[PDB]
Amino acid sequence: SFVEFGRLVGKTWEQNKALDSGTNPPAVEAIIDLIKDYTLGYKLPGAGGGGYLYMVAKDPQAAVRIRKILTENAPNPRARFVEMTLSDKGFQVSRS
Amino acid sequence: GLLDGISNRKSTPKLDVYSDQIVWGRSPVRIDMAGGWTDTPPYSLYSGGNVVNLAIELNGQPPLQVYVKPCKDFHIVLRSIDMGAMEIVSTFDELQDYKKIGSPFSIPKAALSLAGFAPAFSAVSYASLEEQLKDFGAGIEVTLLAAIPAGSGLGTSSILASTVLGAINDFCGLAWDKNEICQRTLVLEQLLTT
Amino acid sequence: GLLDGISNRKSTPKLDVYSDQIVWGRSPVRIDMAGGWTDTPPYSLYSGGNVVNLAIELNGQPPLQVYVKPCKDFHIVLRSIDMGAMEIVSTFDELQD
Repeated sequence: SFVEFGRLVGKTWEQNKALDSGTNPPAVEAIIDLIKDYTLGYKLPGAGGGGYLYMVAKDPQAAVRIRKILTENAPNPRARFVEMTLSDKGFQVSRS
Repeated sequence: GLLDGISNRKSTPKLDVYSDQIVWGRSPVRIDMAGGWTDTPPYSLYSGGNVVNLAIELNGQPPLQVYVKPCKDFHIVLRSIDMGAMEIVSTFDELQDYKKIGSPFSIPKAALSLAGFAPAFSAVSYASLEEQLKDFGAGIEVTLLAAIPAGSGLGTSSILASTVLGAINDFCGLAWDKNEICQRTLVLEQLLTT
Repeated sequence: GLLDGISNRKSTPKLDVYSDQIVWGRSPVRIDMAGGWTDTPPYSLYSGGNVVNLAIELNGQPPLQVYVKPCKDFHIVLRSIDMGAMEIVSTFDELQD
């Protein structure tokens, strides 16, 4: 269930905010409010406090919309999308 | 309290690669989907933790990388790409100086200690790090890269420790599996009092 | 003789990454299937060369790797993993040595 997955990601964000008030500074909240209507859910990875924002778009069109919105309204010169892909390898090791 | 077999877990590292070979270990980061914080002591000790998470590469690359190669000199060289630094460890005392001022190498030092290059974790007793490395066949050169800074929330520090542990595992023929690598990582972070 | 635009080929390098970003380049090696040596001057200059070759990774890894990152100090630091060495280049004279 993709919709339930996104909603539960949002709930994890809510739980983390309830555990730590400093995880969601007002700038992160403004970034969120910019695109919250196009997501099933979102959260910061780990302890949070800023850094990276994980978003579950409702559909590919919503993801394109989110990219466009955050690109045309960057909160600072350093913000940028990072392409993430699930790793089917985990830790790898090899020899020359 | 968290120390379990953190004192008596002995290893016998042996040079398991050829003289001109380099070991490359690499790992992605992670995003925790749910249950974060429940793995944190002492609550995890009270009731156990549940965490759903997954491994992810960023921009098509594993952000944690480690290179291990034999060294002509019988010491340990540590290089950091992300911190742009280098350090020479020649003695057991230097290897276990985890809180050395200004050193960004506490993680690989603890990892090499757990692999059996510190006396408390070595099955064989050695007079010095130099003598252990002479019996080993060479010194060790470890280059580290954390392409994502610690405190980013993507698991950089723990995963980097695990990557160093896995590279050293392959380099020293310790025959650890991934689960044992993660457990040794837990032990490592307890050594560093994270 | 081989110098062509090797003197007047001008570039304008600009820092194109963010301050905390690291660039990772990597390449496999190659095996030449046929025509090796025909690309070697001056014979290649006499008649041109033909070479069939392909790129190959060894043990599932690209054997050639390079990391480039910004530096707080305004010099160039060079590190070699395979040679285990480091060098600081501060001047044009040192860079071209």
